[PDB]
Amino acid sequence: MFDKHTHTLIAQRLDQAEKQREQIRAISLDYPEITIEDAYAVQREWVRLKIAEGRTLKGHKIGLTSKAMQASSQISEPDYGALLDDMFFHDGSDIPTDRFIVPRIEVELAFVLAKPLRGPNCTLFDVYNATDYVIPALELIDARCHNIDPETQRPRKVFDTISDNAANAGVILGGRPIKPDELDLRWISALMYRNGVIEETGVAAGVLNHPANGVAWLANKLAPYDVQLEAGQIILGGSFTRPVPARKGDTFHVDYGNMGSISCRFV
Amino acid sequence: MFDKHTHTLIAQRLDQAEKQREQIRAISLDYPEITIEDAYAVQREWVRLKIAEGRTLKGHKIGLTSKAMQASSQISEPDYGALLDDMFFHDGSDIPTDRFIVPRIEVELAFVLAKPLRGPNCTLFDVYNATDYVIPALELIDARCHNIDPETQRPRKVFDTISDNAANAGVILGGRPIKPDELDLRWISALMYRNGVIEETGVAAGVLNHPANGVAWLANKLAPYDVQLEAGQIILGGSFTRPVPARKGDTFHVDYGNMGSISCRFV
Amino acid sequence: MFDKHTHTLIAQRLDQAEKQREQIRAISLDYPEITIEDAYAVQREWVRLKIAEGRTLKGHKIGLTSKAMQASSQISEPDYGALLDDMFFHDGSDIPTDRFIVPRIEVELAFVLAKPLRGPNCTLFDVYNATDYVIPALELIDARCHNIDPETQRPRKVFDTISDNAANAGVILGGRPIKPDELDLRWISALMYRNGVIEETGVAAGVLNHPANGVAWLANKLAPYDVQLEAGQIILGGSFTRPVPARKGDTFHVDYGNMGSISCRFV
Amino acid sequence: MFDKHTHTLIAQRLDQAEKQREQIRAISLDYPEITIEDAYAVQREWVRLKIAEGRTLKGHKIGLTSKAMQASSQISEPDYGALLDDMFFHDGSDIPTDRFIVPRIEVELAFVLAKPLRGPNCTLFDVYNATDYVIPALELIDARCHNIDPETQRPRKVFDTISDNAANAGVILGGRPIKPDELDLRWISALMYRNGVIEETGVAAGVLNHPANGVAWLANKLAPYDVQLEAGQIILGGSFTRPVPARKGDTFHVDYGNMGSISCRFV
Ligand SMILES: [Mg+2]
Ligand SMILES: [Mg+2]
Ligand SMILES: [Mg+2]
Ligand SMILES: [Mg+2]
Repeated sequence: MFDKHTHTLIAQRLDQAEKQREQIRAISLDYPEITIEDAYAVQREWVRLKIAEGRTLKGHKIGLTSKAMQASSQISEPDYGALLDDMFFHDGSDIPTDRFIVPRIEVELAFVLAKPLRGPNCTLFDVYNATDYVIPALELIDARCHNIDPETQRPRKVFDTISDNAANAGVILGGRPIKPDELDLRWISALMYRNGVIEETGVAAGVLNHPANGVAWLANKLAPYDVQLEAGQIILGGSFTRPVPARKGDTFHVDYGNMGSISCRFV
Repeated sequence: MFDKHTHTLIAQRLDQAEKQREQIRAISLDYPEITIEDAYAVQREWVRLKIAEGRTLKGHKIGLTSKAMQASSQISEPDYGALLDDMFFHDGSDIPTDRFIVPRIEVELAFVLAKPLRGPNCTLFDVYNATDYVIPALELIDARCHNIDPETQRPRKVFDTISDNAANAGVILGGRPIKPDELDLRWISALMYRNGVIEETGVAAGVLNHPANGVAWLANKLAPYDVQLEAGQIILGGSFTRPVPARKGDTFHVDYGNMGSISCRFV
Repeated sequence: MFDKHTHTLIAQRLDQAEKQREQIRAISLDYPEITIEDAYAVQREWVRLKIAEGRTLKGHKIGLTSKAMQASSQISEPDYGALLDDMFFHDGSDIPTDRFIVPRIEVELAFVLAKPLRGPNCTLFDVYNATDYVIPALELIDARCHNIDPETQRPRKVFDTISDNAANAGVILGGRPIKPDELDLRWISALMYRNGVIEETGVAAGVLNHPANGVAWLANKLAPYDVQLEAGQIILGGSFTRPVPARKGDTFHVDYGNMGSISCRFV
Repeated sequence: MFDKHTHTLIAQRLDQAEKQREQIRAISLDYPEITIEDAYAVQREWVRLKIAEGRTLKGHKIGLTSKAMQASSQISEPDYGALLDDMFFHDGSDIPTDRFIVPRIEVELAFVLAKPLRGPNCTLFDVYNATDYVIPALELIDARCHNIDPETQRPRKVFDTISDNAANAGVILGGRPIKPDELDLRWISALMYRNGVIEETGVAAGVLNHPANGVAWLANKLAPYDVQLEAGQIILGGSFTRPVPARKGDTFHVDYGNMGSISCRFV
C-alpha cells in the first residue's frame, strides 16, 4: 500500500484527465503493485480535491453489480464511487457531450435517504427503514484511463475503475417517486430507447438480486473510514442494463412502465 | 443464385457438421458470392433432408430481432428458421450437452397457432386472431460453422447463420399458457439464471417493439414460396436477452414472473 | 442432568466434529440419561465457545414445527438453535460443500425484529408488533452426529440434534421483504427446485398453523434463562418442506411466487 | 409377457382381494418376469370385469407425478389407472373405512373434459382447449397387495401398483369449479388437515411442473390401445402432497384457499 502522497499524485492526474477530456494510461499499468485499498484511497483523494474546488457530496453509486463483470475483474464484490452536485442533470435536459470523453448511459434505481445508514451490520431492512423515496435514475459513466487491447481480459482494470471514482460522470433522475414498500422493487423493468429505438431492456432484480442490496453493502464498506450514508443523500443502486454509448445528437428515452420515464438529449 | 446441386451440397455438409458435432468452415468463405437468397435456399434443402430422414415440421423461429444484431450482421430485417419435432425438450429436462457444439440459451415467447397465417399483408391483428396461446419458450441455439476460421481468422457472416437453419437446435416450452388478450405482451419480463446467478434480464418489447410482430413478418416472408404458418404450429418470436452459453453441469432457470418459469439441466 | 464441565466437553467434541467434517457418535448413546435440558445446555456451551472465537449472535431458528416431526422425535413441542454471523450466505452464492458433512436445504420465512421479544406471555400479536420485516429464508442444516451408530446401528435422537445446535449450519436470505401486515403470511407458498426439478413444495401455514407462532413460542422458551429475542435479530420460523440433500454440483432455486426467490450453488 | 388368460386370472385375484379386504402376495413376487405392459394388461382386465358387473368408466387418474416418486418406483414416467362410478364420494361424506384395506388420502386437481383428447401429439394446449372446468379433488388410494412380503419381507414393486389399478379406490370432488384460464393453475395450493392438524401442504406445480401436463401425457399413453379420453370424463392429474393414512374416526379437511375446500370423515 502506497503513502498518501502517491494517492494524491494519481488523483491529480485523473483530475487533469477529466478537465482536459484526455485519457491517461491505465493506473494499474503505471502502478503494477496497486491494491484495492490504494484504489479507494486514490478515489478518496480525488473526491477531496473536487470538493475543495467547490463541489458538494450528494450521494454515492454502487457499480460492478453483475456477477459476470465481477468474475472478469480482480475482485469478488461490487464497487462504489461518490456522486457530486455538478454530476446531476435535469430530466429532459440537454447534456453537453463536450464535457465527457467516452460517455455511456446506464439504467438504475436511486434511493433517497430520509435517515442515515451506518455500518457495520447494515442490512436491507435498515435500507428500507431509512429510504424516503425510490426513484428511477440514469447514470452517465465515463473513463479517464485508456483501455488498451479491450478484447483481452485484464482483471486489474477494476483498480483503474475504482481509482477513477468508479467511472462516475453524470446522473439524471426522473419518473415516479415511490415509498420503498409501494411495490416489489425486484420486478421494476425498463426499456432504453436511443434515437427512437430500443437498445437495451432489463429488470431490477439483475442488480444484486434486489436493487437495494448494494446500499447496505455500501454503508458497511464505508464504516471503517468513519463515514456513513447521510440523510438526504441519493444512492444509485446499480444498472440493470449494459451501458449504451452517448454521442452528440443522441436522444435517450427510458421507459420504466408504471414507474415513469426519463429523457435527455446530448448536444 | 447458385444452382440446385450446390445448395444440396452445402446442406449435406451442414448436416454432417451437426451429426458429428464437428464445425465446418464458414459457408461465406468457401462461397464468397453467396447471397441471402442462396442462404435460404440452403436452409430449405437442409430442412428437406432432415424431414426426409424422419423428422416433422412443428413451427418456425424469428431471430436477429435486435438493433445490435441487425447492424453487426449487416442486415436490415430479422431472419427465420424451421423448428422440427426432435428439437423440443420437456420443461425440467436433462439436455445432452454432447449432442451440441456451442449451445447457448435464449429467452422468448412462443405463439401456438389455432388458425393458419398467410401473407402477404399479414398483420399483428391477424396474429392475435390466429393465436391459441402464448407460452414462455427457451431457444437453444448452436453453430455448425466456425465463428473464426482456422485458415484466415476471418469472421462468420449472416449468410452462414441463415444457411445453418438460423442457428436452430433446441426449444423448451414451459410456464403459464395465456390467451393473447389476457395481458399486455409487451411488458412480459424475465430473469435468466444459470447455476443460481442472474446472467441476463429482459422485457418482451425488446423483440421488435412487440413480441408478436415477428410472426406477422414471417408469414409475409413465406408468402412468395406458397408457404403459410399452419394451425398447430409453434412460432418463436425472438429473444429478449443475449444468448447465454450452456456447458455440461449447468442448470438454467428462467423466471418470467406471473408468466411462470422454465428450467433445464445440461448433462 | 450433567455437571457444567460435561456440557462444555461435549460442546468441544461437536465443535471439532464441525471443524474436521467428521461425525462423532450420537451423544445420547454415550449419555443414555441425557435430558432435553442437558441438550440445550450443551448447545449454550457450544454457542458460548463460538462467540469466544469471535463469532456474533445474529438470531435463532425454530425446528420440528410439524406434529409429524415432533412424533418422530418423541417430543411434544418444537426445538430451537442459535444463528451465528458466519452461517449467513448471500443469495446466489457459491456454497463450499467441503465445509459441511451431510447438508440439506429447508424452505422458511424469517422475521426481522425491530423491537425485542421477551417471555413469558409473548403472543402472536407481540410478534407482529415487534417484526420490522418478513423475508424468505433458506436454512442449510447439517449433522455432526452419526444417524446410524457404527457399533449398534441405533438411530440418532432429538437430544443429539438439540445438542448439535439444532442442526444449524447455514442461512440464505433472499426475495421480497414485506411488512407483516402486507398480506396473509399463512398462504405464502414455495416450490423448491434442485437441478431444475421440483423436489418439494409447501405452504407457510404448515409451520405451526402460522409461521409467526414459533417466534412467540421461542421468546417464551428463552425467558427462564434470562434471555430475550433482541432487536435486529433474524428469527427463522420453521420449514414448510422436508429438507432436501445438497451435493457438490447442485443448484437450488426456491420460488416463493410473489414473495420472490432464493438460489445458491454447491461447489 | 403373459398370455391373456393369466392377465384375467390375476385381475380376478385382485378383485377378490378388494371384495374381501384381504391383501394378496405382490404379483411381481409370484411373476418375477412381469413387465409394465403386463401390469397395464392386468389393469385393463380388472376394469373390464368391473364394467361387466355394471360399473361405468368415469375417468382416469395419473400417479407417480414426482421425479422422486418415479425414482423410488424405478420408473422414468408417471402411471395411470381407471376411475369407476362407484369410487366417487360426495364432499362431506361419511366414508366406510371397512370397505378399504390401507386407505390413504391425496390432494389433487381434476380436469373435467368438454371434448375428447386423443394421442399421439396431445399437448398442454389441447388439454386447455378440451377442459370444461378444473375442480379440486381428493384421491383415496389403497393397496390390494402386501407391502412387505409375509415369506421374504421383500417390498411391493411398481408392477404391483399398476396391476392393482394404480392404487385406485375413491375420489372426492369439491370446492370451486373454474375455467382453466381463470387463474394460473400452477400456483393453486393446499393445506391437508387430518383431525384438525396440518399433515401435509403442497402447490400444484409439484405435479409435473403444471397440473395439466399429466392429462396430455395420458392421452398419448392410451393412443396405442385405440383408447382416448372421452368428453365428460374426469381426469385426476396427480397429488401435490404425499398420501396421508386414513383410519376409522379420522376427519379430513383440505383447504385449497380461494379454490375452496373438500372434507370427509371415516366411519
Ligand atoms: Mg451505475
Ligand atoms: Mg431465438
Ligand atoms: Mg429450519
Ligand atoms: Mg392420485
